[PDB]
Amino acid sequence: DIQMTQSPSTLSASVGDRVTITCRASQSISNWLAWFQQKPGKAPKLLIYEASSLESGVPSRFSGSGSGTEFTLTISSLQPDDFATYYCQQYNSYPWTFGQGTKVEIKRTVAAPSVFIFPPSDEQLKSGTASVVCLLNNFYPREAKVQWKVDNALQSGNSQESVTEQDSKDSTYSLSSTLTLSKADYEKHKVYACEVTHQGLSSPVTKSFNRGEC
Amino acid sequence: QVQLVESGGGVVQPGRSLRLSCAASGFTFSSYAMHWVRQAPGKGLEWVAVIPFDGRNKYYADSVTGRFTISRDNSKNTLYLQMNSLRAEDTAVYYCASSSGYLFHSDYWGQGTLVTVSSASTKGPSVFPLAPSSTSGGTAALGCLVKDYFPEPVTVSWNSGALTSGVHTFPAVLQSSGLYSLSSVVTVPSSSLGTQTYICNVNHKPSNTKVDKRVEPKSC
Repeated sequence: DIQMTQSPSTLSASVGDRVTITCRASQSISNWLAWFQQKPGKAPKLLIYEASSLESGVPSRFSGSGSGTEFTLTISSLQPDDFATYYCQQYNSYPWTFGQGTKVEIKRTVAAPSVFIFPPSDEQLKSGTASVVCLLNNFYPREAKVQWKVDNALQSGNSQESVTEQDSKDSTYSLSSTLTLSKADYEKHKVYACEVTHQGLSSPVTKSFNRGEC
Repeated sequence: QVQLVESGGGVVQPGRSLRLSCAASGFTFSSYAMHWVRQAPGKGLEWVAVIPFDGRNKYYADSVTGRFTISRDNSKNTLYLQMNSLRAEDTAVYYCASSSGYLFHSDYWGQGTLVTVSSASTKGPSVFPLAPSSTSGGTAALGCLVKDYFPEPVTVSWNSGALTSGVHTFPAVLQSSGLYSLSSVVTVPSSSLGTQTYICNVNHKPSNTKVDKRVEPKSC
């Protein structure tokens, strides 16, 4: 098939900025290029067809240009309801192929996380596993580092992380990290801690507990 | 008006087969080309297949050529996708889509049906409290760990909908066991733990599981 490569994959901008998204095809597609907007839990919306024609009812701040193998979507003055994911799609050839998408997120000021640590519940320990949970609440930008330490020993390979989308009210993120151990490995150690590194923190914040409310 | 309804999604062991269907009303289905499109969890849209009104052609994405079959029954106003030799990487929400013209328009997309391909088996979640710990003032975090379920999704509410401010429910992660885990948290005034009840409501329709778990500080 014809492979479509969008760039960038993610973008942070502020209201009023000028935004430009590029799409490259692996061979010529003439002008048979479309751009779509998708908000989460919404159907994709057609913005631009045949490379530069605006779809009926789409703000004239959206425009597109290009032919051949290189194409551009441009938003002249970025508005609030334009933070979304944007896909290009070629229809020169079957199979039709979408680009991988470009997420346009909102820019805002640094905001350091509030950090919280949760020991494993007794109920889960009866079942033979221990999950330790570290919460980073309401921070910006998305980049954060979480390091688990057990009796001061760095851990690796035994945790997983998940991050929210940008909050609708304040444009921050939250992140949850889970350390999983067997009950046996959990009771072999005393001090459990997550160390958080982030831009809004002058130095790393550590939260910890001692097994057995100590 | 115009609506498209997928059905037939569920769970599938690798190498096996599943058949999807989509029913159409509010437009002249017998004269429209019809497409399938899928979207894996928080990944991009991927075009799957298309068939014209008369079936005279059938085109397929490269990744599904030889394993998938698209077909239609204009009589019933319905579209089918037959999927065989399914692989983990076919896990996605599958949509039917069409158009009053040539290109996709948001009016003509279905709601989607999830398909999960995995050696894991349907399993309901275990719900564990994430208990909060100064309690005279400040902010307390509390939540629920919804662990070892399959397939997606679960829903989590708090106090039966009456607590929405400050709630973050995180996207599930796939553990190496093939089972999903997620967390749901809320920040509250720490002094509220003395007067207020916090219960998370968890639902896993695929396993008919419904749990209400009260989340309290642990006895010092």
